[PDB]
Amino acid sequence: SATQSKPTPVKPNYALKFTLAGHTKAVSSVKFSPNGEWLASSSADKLIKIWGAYDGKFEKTISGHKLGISDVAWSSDSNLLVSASDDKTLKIWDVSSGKCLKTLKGHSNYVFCCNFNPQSNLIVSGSFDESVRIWDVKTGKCLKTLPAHSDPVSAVHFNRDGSLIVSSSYDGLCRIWDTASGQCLKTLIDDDNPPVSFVKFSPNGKYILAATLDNTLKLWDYSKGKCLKTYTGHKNEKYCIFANFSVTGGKWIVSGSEDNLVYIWNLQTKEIVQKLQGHTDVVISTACHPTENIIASAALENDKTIKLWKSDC
Amino acid sequence: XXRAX
Repeated sequence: SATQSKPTPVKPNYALKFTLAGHTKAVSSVKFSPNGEWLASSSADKLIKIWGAYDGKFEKTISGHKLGISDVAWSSDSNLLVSASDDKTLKIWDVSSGKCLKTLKGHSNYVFCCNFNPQSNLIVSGSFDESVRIWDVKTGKCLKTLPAHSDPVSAVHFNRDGSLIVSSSYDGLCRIWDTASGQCLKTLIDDDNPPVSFVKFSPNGKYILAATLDNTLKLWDYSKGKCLKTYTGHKNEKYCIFANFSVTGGKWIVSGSEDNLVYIWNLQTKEIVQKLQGHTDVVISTACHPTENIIASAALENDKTIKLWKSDC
Repeated sequence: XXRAX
């Protein structure tokens, strides 16, 4: 019919726009600045690099850790980074100067994961030492050490008002903690206990997205303690791969994979809607831009690059 | 890195 029309898309169309080269070892983590201007990457090369979020242009390198870095995170005002290193420290960095403002000492094994709270007066960290620590940004002092888990802590994240922390561990547990007291409010267990390799709150703080080392991502209503959605089809049995909620266009779940692809699922239907091809190693980290339909992905030692992908929806 | 193997 002459009246036939192009249907509204139900899948995104992310396509490769830039490849960001510069790290000399595996990339561990990429994060967009909350103001949308920048991407920060961390690496096994002991460096943090800053890149333009829209143009992919290298901006600067931030150096000082003695061993490789597993995670980096931005303050709410996009002025600070925190990094988590095998050197058993975190460092707080002034992005504009590249100077280390504070070194957060106390963990007794690799620091693996870190995040600021929304207010950005606190940092939470998780370590191979099985603890979660909460740190004062201003003084760099450890405020609390939580006996969080019985195996390495893979992820830590504050909810949207900073009142809760979620943590995950190789022990197979996800725990929710009260920030102000450090008391455990909930432990999510189910059927089994495969290592939980990643967790974060949904942007509305009502769900948690959790990855397990059995090739599965799950969306949990933690208040009810019930699994609402399961996402499969990717490969994830070995590495602590980040996952994300994409909320700028269609509502997707995004994750890396051990088959060197970025997977995108429809959050509601659980259908794989795109697989992004081009990396030549495990895609360890993905991040979604806060306002534009842009994904950053980063890969391990056979690749060492960051890719920026852009979609119309 | 610990995360990269």
